[PDB]
Amino acid sequence: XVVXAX
Amino acid sequence: SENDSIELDDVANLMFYGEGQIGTNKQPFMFIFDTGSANLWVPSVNCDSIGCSTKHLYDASASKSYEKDGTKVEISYGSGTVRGYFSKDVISLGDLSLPYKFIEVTDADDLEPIYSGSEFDGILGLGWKDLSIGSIDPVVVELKKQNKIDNALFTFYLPVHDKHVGYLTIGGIESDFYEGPLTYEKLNHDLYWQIDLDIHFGKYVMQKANAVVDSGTSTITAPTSFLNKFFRDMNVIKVPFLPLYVTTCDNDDLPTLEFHSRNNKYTLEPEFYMDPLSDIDPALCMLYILPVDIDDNTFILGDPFMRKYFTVFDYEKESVGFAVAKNL
Repeated sequence: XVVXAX
Repeated sequence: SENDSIELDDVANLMFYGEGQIGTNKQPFMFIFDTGSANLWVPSVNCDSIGCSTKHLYDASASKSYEKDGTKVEISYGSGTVRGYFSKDVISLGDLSLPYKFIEVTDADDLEPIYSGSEFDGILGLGWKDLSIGSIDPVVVELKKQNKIDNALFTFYLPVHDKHVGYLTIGGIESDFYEGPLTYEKLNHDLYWQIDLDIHFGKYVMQKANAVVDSGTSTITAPTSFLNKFFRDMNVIKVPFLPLYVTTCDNDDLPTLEFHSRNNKYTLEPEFYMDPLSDIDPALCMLYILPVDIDDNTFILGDPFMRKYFTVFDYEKESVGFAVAKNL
């Protein structure tokens, strides 16, 4: 898996 | 010194869960203490989204400290988007409780396949106020003001793959987490805990590339161009779509990632972004370097790096606290 904010 | 470390329960070393609580009946919640975002949300009993049927959904009507808002919001992460509506209540993190404006998700369908297949119920940010959607004063920042903890700063210590637990201490720097020295880097900006490093490993040097220390990212990160030339060597295999390249672990050309700011240099060895892929023939392991494109040349230093160096975050010091995690 996870690539946590854009 | 007196603080409160929130034990994060590792999962395949690519995400770790904590134990949050909301409302009077202290509704339990498996959170992800993420620094890539600065917002707290939980799935609402109203979440009619499938990926919600398998988890703890927050129940306002069961809490007496539940204040109403209802303003709708969205939050875009890398793993997807969630949507719901604002609400306020008494949030708990160990020995500390505080009235925080959080979100009740109603729509999470966008966060699949991640959500529907993981164990965390919601997300609790830890980044900076100007990154939050709503300009919400950060949880930890808050507990500082209310004179509730020694210092306005938290601490990240994670295990590797397994081995032992990991902790999120809020307040002061617990020194049993790293061996010796601790260096600090300024910040570029007050969004994600970001620094001005010169990222490189091979012959790929880049000046002041944005490096975001992220507890919520499970992989390191460079953009597309900066990685297309990564196959210039590295006979890395590309298993079908998702999640990234897999290579042979006894390889001999994989470059220790070199991260260095003028004041000091941080180095990461292959051992950090490798294995298992054992049962599936123990001579193979997963690369763990995904191509992510944010704004500009932003490098996401997630777990792998935090898997080497025990980290310290502080709004007061206004920087990050880097230092070799102590596998003890």
